[PDB]
Amino acid sequence: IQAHYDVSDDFFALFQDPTRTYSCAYFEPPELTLEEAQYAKVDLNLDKLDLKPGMTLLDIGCGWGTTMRRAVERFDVNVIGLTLSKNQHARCEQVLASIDTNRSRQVLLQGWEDFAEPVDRIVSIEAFEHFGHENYDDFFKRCFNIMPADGRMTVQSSVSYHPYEMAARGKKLSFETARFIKFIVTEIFPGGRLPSTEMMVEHGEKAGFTVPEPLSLRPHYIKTLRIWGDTLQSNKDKAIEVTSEEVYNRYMKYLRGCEHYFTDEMLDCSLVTYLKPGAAA
Ligand SMILES: C[S@@+](CC[C@H](N)C(=O)[O-])C[C@H]1O[C@@H](n2cnc3c(N)ncnc32)[C@H](O)[C@@H]1O
Repeated sequence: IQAHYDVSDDFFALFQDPTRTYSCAYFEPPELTLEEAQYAKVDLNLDKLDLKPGMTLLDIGCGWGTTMRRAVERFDVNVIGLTLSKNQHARCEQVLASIDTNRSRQVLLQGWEDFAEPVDRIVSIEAFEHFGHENYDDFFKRCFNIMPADGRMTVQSSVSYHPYEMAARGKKLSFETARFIKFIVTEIFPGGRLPSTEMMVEHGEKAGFTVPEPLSLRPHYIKTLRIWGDTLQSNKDKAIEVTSEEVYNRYMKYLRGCEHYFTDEMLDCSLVTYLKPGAAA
């Protein structure tokens, strides 16, 4: 039933930039194109990790391979990617195999639940919303355990607020946001659950990480979603012929709706850094 909501790489290409990044971009400086801003976001995350030549970076939820390839090119690291999409696995294999490097590059069709190999640093961009609340302690424990004494990880994720925090903004908007979030986690990312920033932080701490102040990316997601939404709309006829009127309308509701709730400050997007006790200063 969650399989009813699988969509082809054809469709995503009709709103995403040529890197095929499916996550909040970083418009610093403000005038960057979406493509440039996606590279800036990858850099934003990678720069937090204290990566040195010859380390192994794990990317959990590696999408179509851009983050891994950028890490190899910039940092001369080995890379391992995990994805649960067979399509993304295939594209990543092609992206990774054709990098001019001596470093090791591997993409695995499996979840973090199944991965327990030593790595030096971890990046996870907008996969965390798929994991589910019940699995947070296990996720952070696993990340802590596979890393060395100086390990670091970044996790970028959309977030909501506790229903109490929301009801402070008025009951009407609070219930309407809760419904829209249920839509995201049913029709866009089936089986998902949006965390709060507080859950992301506290679960990391319980596992033993040091957690600095999270970075809010909300204004940047506003811009990202506007550009996505404008692109899909411009590509409407193509999108419908690639899929259906149903999928097109589904993604326009998601894109326009997310832009609206981020604007209204009912959603946020946090980039959280997790530092192990022996992490560099
Ligand atoms: C919204 S995409 C983000 C992809 C990429 N990080 C980016 O910024 O474009 C979500 C990714 O998370 C992956 N994913 C979901 N649950 C996962 C899990 N339990 N373990 C590993 N990957 C997972 C999906 O297969 C997909 O690659």
